[PDB]
Amino acid sequence: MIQNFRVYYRDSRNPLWKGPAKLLWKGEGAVVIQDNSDIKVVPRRKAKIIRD
Amino acid sequence: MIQNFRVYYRDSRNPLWKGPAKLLWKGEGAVVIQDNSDIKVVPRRKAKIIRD
Repeated sequence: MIQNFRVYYRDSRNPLWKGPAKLLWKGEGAVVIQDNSDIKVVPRRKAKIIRD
Repeated sequence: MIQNFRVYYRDSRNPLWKGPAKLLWKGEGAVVIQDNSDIKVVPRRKAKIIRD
């Protein structure tokens, strides 16, 4: 369903949103995305997916 | 491709393998699995997926 969607995520002690990570997984209330070489997971509530 | 595969994962300071978490994502060298209610990610090298 997805290919290249720019996902942005917030931070605990950081209000601003994080760069457009690479979409890897999107199911439950958490989303898995890669910022560069490492894969991170952030709650869907604190994340925002977008289309390139 | 997957439905209900029992995934086991090792730990840093723990040699033994962790319970059969729920399979959520499996792509790069990391695998996303849920132990109960929270979702965790462990390197494929330190993980082992299995069929129920």
